[PDB]
Amino acid sequence: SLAPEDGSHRPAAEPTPPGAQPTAPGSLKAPDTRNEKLNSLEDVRKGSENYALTTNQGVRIADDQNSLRAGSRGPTLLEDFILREKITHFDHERIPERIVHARGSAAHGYFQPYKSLSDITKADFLSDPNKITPVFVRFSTVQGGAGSADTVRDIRGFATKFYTEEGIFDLVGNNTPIFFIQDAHKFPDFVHAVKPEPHWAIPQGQSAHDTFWDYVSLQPETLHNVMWAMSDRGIPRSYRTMEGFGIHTFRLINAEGKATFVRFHWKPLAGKASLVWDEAQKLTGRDPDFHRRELWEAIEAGDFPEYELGFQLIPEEDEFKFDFDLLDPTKLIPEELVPVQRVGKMVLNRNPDNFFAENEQAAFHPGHIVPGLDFTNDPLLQGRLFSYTDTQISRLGGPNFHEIPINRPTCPYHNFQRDGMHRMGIDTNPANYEPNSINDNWPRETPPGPKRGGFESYQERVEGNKVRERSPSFGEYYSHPRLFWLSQTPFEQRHIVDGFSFILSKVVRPYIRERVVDQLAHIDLTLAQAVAKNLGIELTDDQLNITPPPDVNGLKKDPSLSLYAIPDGDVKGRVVAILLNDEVRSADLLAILKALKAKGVHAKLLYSRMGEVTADDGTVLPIAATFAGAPSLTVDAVIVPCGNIADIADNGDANYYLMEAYKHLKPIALAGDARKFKATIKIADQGEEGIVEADSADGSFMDELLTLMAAHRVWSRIPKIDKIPA
Amino acid sequence: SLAPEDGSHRPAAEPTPPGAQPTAPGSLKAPDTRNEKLNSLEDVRKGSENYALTTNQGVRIADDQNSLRAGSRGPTLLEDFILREKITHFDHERIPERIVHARGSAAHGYFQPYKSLSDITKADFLSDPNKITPVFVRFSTVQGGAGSADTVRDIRGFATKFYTEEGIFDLVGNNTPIFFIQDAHKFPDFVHAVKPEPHWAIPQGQSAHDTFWDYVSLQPETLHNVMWAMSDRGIPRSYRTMEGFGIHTFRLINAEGKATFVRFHWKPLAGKASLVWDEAQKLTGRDPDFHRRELWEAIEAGDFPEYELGFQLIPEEDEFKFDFDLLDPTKLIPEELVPVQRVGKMVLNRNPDNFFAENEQAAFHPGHIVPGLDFTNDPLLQGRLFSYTDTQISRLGGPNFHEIPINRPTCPYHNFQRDGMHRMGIDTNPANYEPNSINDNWPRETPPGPKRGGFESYQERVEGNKVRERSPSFGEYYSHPRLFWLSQTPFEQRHIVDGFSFILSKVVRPYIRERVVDQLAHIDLTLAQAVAKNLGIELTDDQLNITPPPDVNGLKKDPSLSLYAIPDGDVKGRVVAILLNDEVRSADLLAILKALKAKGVHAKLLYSRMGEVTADDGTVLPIAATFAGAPSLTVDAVIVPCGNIADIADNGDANYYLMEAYKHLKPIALAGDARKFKATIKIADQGEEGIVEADSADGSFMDELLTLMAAHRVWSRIPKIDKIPA
Amino acid sequence: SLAPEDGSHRPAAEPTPPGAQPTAPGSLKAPDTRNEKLNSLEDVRKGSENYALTTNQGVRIADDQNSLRAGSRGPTLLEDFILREKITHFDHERIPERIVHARGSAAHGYFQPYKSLSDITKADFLSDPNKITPVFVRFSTVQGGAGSADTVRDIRGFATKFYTEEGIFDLVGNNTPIFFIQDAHKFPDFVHAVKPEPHWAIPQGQSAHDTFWDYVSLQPETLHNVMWAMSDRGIPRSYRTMEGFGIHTFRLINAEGKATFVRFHWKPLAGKASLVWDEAQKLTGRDPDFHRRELWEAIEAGDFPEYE
Amino acid sequence: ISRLGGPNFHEIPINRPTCPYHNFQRDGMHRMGIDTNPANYEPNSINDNWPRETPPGPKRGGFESYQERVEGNKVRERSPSFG
Ligand code: HEM
Ligand code: HEM
Ligand code: HEM
Repeated sequence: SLAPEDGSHRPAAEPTPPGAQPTAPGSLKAPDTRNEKLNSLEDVRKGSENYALTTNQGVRIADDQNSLRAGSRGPTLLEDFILREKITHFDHERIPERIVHARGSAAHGYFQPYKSLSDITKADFLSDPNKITPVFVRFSTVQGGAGSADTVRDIRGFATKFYTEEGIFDLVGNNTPIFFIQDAHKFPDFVHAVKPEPHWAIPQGQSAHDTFWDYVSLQPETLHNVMWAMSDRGIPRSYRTMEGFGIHTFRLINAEGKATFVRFHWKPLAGKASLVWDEAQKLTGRDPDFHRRELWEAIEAGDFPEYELGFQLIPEEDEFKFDFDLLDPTKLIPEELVPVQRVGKMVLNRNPDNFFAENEQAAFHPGHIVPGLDFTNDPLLQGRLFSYTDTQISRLGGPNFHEIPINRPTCPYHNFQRDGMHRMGIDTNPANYEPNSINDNWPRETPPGPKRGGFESYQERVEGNKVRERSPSFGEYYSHPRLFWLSQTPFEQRHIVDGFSFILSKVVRPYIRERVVDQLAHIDLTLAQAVAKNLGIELTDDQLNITPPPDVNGLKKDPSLSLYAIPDGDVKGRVVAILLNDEVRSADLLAILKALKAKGVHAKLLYSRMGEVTADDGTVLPIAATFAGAPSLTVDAVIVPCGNIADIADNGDANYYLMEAYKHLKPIALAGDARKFKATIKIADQGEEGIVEADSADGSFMDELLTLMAAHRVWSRIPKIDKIPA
Repeated sequence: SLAPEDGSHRPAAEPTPPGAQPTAPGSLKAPDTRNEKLNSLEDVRKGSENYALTTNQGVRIADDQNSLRAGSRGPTLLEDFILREKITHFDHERIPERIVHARGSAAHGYFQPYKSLSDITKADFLSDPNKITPVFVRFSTVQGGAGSADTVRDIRGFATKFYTEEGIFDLVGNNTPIFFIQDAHKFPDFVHAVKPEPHWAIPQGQSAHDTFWDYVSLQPETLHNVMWAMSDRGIPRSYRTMEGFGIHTFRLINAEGKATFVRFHWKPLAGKASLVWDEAQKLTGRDPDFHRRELWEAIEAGDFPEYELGFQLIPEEDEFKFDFDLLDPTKLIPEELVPVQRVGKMVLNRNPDNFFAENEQAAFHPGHIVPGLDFTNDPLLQGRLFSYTDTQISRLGGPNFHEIPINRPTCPYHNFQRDGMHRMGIDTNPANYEPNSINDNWPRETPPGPKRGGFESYQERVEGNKVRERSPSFGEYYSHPRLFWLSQTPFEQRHIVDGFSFILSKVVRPYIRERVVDQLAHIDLTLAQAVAKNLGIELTDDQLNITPPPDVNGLKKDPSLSLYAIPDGDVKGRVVAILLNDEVRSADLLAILKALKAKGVHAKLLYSRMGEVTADDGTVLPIAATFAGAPSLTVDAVIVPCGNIADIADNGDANYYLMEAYKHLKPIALAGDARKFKATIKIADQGEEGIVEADSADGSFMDELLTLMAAHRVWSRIPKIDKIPA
Repeated sequence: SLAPEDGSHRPAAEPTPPGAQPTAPGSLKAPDTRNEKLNSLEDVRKGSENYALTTNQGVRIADDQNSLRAGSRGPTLLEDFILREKITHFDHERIPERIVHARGSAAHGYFQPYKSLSDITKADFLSDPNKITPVFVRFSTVQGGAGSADTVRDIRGFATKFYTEEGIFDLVGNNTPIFFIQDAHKFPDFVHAVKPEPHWAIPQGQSAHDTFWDYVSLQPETLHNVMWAMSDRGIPRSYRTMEGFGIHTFRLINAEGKATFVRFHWKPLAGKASLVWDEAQKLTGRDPDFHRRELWEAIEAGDFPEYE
Repeated sequence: ISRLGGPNFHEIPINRPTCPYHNFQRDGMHRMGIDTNPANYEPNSINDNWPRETPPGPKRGGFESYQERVEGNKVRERSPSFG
């Protein structure tokens, strides 16, 4: 038998910290985590243990190692149906990846409201706090292929499928509150410009190329989302630590028929946190699956991703009360003007069993609404409603994609639609049309109503000529980018400048760089000059003279637009690298591990080889990874306990570990003779804010380090990192 | 509520004769008819009564009569996701039809062996007479599309899927015991020659065109199956009244590893019966769905199609004992040489619920065998094994077609195949490869053995060089055609001559007709002369002198090759037209209807209009159809009861009804004054064989009519019909 | 050589009456008949005479009569790439038929206006009586599949693709001047009710069944087109002898921007003529390809279908 | 067949031979080539059997497999020489 005697092949079916066990299909890892959607998938889950290997026709296979041949050195025979079924299935495994958002990672969970919303919406899923709705959520990047890296600079997708009692609602959002373009007719142009260029299909997962910046320079409506992408919002630490937005204004409709405009928000209960660029880019090379891994291992540990759903609500009479058009998806609604009302909480608590069957095949579409919601005339939303139904026809093979298990509603569905490729449902209705007498008109229409009623559009007044024309109210491009800029902390503004500077340096045609700097000068001169200086460009007098755009309804900043201005840090689910030596001070390691456990912070024990080392008191410590195998890129903070520090003092890899973490603004803590490493990061004898140092690891050394971790990164260190060659 | 208040819209859920009630889905017509496969389809059967109409996402629809528009006379809006989901699904309802056998009709049933065959085969489904195997059978024509007519002249397909406990076994046969060609490499040539011609796509459902006979004239191997297609075997009365054959020699393998050669047969328990050509061709116009309809209505009546499986068995030591090669699919094995041993019984006892989902998506493939069976080197079989797997990947949309509910095994299936379009099964196995340790190598290979073993091929010796070469043993083309011809009755030989004569008359290029006639002269000079005379062709002295091919192992005829030489008539399930008048003798009608009921023979009451007529004694007679609506083509015999004959005596439709029935050799019975119709069909005063006549329908009138019905048709009338203008 | 000595295997490349010669591909039957669209298809026309038989990769085949096997009575070998290519292509011949109007018959031709219509429309194809526009036209039935019969009782389609200098215009019409239903939302209902019923897939090519009349009886907007279908309009003699209509009101827009409402009509220059029902129905059995054949043969004879 | 959408992938321009190709195969999704041969089968007489098979030869001949000797039983077995 091939499994090891000791049973160490099999992960424990209990939550465990990252790296402690091999990861596993969600139903094997967490068999008692259930919701109505996960339970309904039971009819299609297939096991394996104790079953005979068969063909797809149920024929048991005797020899799965050899083709059938004429003699054991002879030709393969065409009658080998076993070989050919197995190779045919393999030959046809792939399906088209998504046209955008092809790279994505997904989990099961549930949603529950905090109170009934029946005064604003008759949506059944929001009617009662004890109504639990299963969800399936997929997070994604935008530009790269399904095989591209996770920690690129990109917008991120945040798509949620609610399996409600009155239908599937998909909330298909992103991690920034606006889009790049105004009208869906432009989407193939913008997407072509950002995707790999058509001659040579370079670059992957990057906007750092001429075509993108050509389009941006000629389409200033893109400048607002460009500012977000260039900020640290473009490189989140985790899907758990980014915001989500629906972007468009939609409508809530109550049982009285009153419409309220809404924009949707997701607020991360782990707080907001992003990488820095150098770290992000390096992480695409050292772990291109970092975000997929982080999400799966968080759920396996019980560090469930949690988000609060939020609504910005604007009465119908206030449609024209702002400086910008509510229908314009390049404009955000500042939370200073319209606060976010917190409406419920979503928890993602179970990984899929099979990536392909549940994540790759999942189909989300913003036109999947339910009674109690309605659309608006936002012209980007309007065109999206067409695109998602259409693309699913080729990507998923035909018009029965709703019968793919992950996409099936959990509520009833009955109608007169029939056939299509890979039809699963076998209809018994004598009628396949209505009106019909032969089945007494079943299934029947249902009038709209306050609950379980049929869908009826809000009777919005339409008045105008049939025109292909952009609303003049959408023609203002610079005041939102300026508001976002002025709402950033000084360090966030510096990262924006550096984002633009690094990227535009990779544009080959210099006039495109100059055209973009000209657009920046319409937003903010300080920004425009700081980017220009890095590109060797000089602003003209005309450019130094452009009048700033106006404030937004009297606002010259909104701190809700910054990642870091208002503290919201949570250390639960973060990870620290502990750099070991061959006789660790065991009292340091006890203290550290204890303090980390108390806050839900994981640790990884690192050394120069695998296996184990022995602590001063004889404790055997198991090594998780090498210095070079689990780089500082992958952790939040680094601790070096006392002991035989000469063992690692001259280890290039250990030195570099600390140089890299320092450069990336991560908290570092040094105990006892570990303080010899201060030399490598150039720290004055008297200490520096963000380096924790003491004679040993006592309770106070840990409180200080965990305080640095709650603030995420040590922004005050930025002017000091220039001198470190890392 | 649109249903009539009397509930007449819904058919009774109990057996009823053809036409008595509207037809229905099999689970609503016969809910208590169950088998293991029909029970396993419960998970995908969808009802309808009492359910709300929804989108495929489960959203209730309020108004399924209107698109969303800006104003009730305004333009339709892109945001109507309900209109677009409904039209998108409709727009994608069609899938490719089968490349051959596109037109076919199917039903569910079950099979049981009469005794255990474990001495000759370890096949589980043949191991125990109390083992019931569910089946799904599809009957088909070969050339025409899925919308072509049923009663064309063509070979028929007879495909049976056995859902066994050790795997699906598909026995994919035809209604003749040989095929047209020897090696699969020719199959696209042959099928292209018989299909509609490629410039204009004509003719549908017919071999009566130049390309077919061009290929035949140049490929004498085809002549044997051509003889059968030109005979009345090419125009079966019903799928219930044709034979089936697997054509190829296969092997049975027993638990001791002994191989026995086998050819598969199905014998129709209802007997063998065919139409005549003019009737068949007329019926393609008046009811192009006649065989589909007859199959479905026989099942709803309780007249279940029954067939007996039988095997012709030949020991391995006797492979070379015949004048023909066992591996040559253009050669039959005469039952006089190798008798068919009865093996078991198949009953088809339930119709599908949804034709598309179950019939159209069904996939049969002769490579689907189970342990206990194996292949031989028949070069036509060997190529089929490649084709069915391949075609199904495009027809059914991908490699997961075994997950379509009709195709699923009822036994366990587990393996390491993953993904593909339309993937339903969600695999939870940690491993997707073997050998593996992480799942202790499950699912595991199973050694071969007497029961529940893995499949291993019979270790047949192969010896020879890699060649593209036809075996010289296959190089004989005329002896089997001659054996078939000499085995037919004189009236069957007349119909074969008429078959060739009518069909070659449609070949436009006369030299092709002359080439076919020359091939006939190598089969039998009497056949060749009779066909030449009809075509205005004179055989040359050379042709008159071709020597006949040899007898087949000493045989000069085998009566098992004729439809009619050995009586096997069965009247149950047949149908008689009764031509009413406005004052029917009610005592005639009582005697006629009860005698037919007692033998399971159906009746259809016909008149010149719909509604009712009233018999001499006041009995109200409900009319099934008019004389034009339900022509004689659709019944087996015609009865005219006494009454007011002058009512119908001058009705051109009634007279022509009898003229057509008479021409087509059907029994006709005339009571009382109905004898006045003797002048219409030119019957002598003292009467003639095949016309039943009496003063009333009492005494022996119905027994005499039923005796004629058991003989099927009045062959003795053939020389009398040439004169009547019908 | 397999052809007969006298050359009678090959139809004359001149106009001939129906039945005088075997029918043939248009470019072989009428090589001097050309238009801009027929010429443009030259890049993809493939001949055959004097060429070697090859795989799709251009490899010449020596023996197209046999699979590769180990001995001449032995098993077929997986390395036979010639057999597998030929059988792969055959196995993948079919594509889905059209959801409606799956049975149809088509020909090439040309159009030209009698006079410029520039007062009412700027459409370039209507701008000059001497500017000829190629067309491709398909006629069809509605309900039956691609292999159903021609002379059923049904509405007929009349679809014309005009290959204009300013883009393709498709006029996709039928042979009666109205449709059965008012709103496209109901089309899948109406089509389902007319098509073969879902349990047993019967009847083909026929509205003579319960579901269709159930729908009609509950949707009186259907009655107009039902009248046309029940008249001898439902059974035309030929596609040359029926009317065509676009059904919907469309607009014409001239250079000054003026809109005029328009309905489109085709008038058959051969006249209007239909079968009688007993004839139509028997002809579905004796020649289910009657209209397809009659159209192709009229064109081979020089009796070109003409419409106004 | 599934990656490139059907059996006519040799007609996608990059995959096309530059040398002649002619046979009796027809149809399939995405069919570009418009065949004018009156026959779509062989042997035929109606187009004098063209396009025709070609015997093997030193240049420009038909493909024939090398006539390697095959001898053994039908087995699913690795050759011991591979172990
Ligand atoms: C506010 C603007 C938009 C946002 C927030 C948005 C968000 C997303 C997200 C999150 C996904 C990935 C869903 C998944 O995980 O499977 C997605 C996929 C997609 N988006 Fe959008 N998108 C926007 C605009 C558009 C526009 C204007 C179009 C086209 C008109 C479009 C067409 C698509 C298509 C074709 C896919 C692939 C869907 C699939 O294959 O199932 N997107 N988008
Ligand atoms: C003894 C000779 C043969 C018999 C008895 C036979 C019988 C049949 C039958 C009954 C069907 C229809 C199964 C159904 O109802 O779905 C069928 C379909 C098929 N046949 Fe065969 N056949 C023969 C030879 C061949 C050969 C030589 C090839 C190709 C090498 C072939 C390729 C096909 C294909 C592609 C289909 C359609 C299968 C599908 O789409 O699922 N047939 N044949
Ligand atoms: C005025 C009413 C209509 C007329 C005159 C009409 C006419 C036709 C004709 C002549 C064709 C066949 C074109 C060809 O030869 O390939 C066709 C195909 C079709 N029709 Fe319409 N039709 C009408 C209404 C509709 C409606 C309301 C819909 C759906 C909303 C529709 C959907 C289709 C579809 C899906 C096809 C198949 C087209 C293809 O596969 O290329 N038809 N129709």
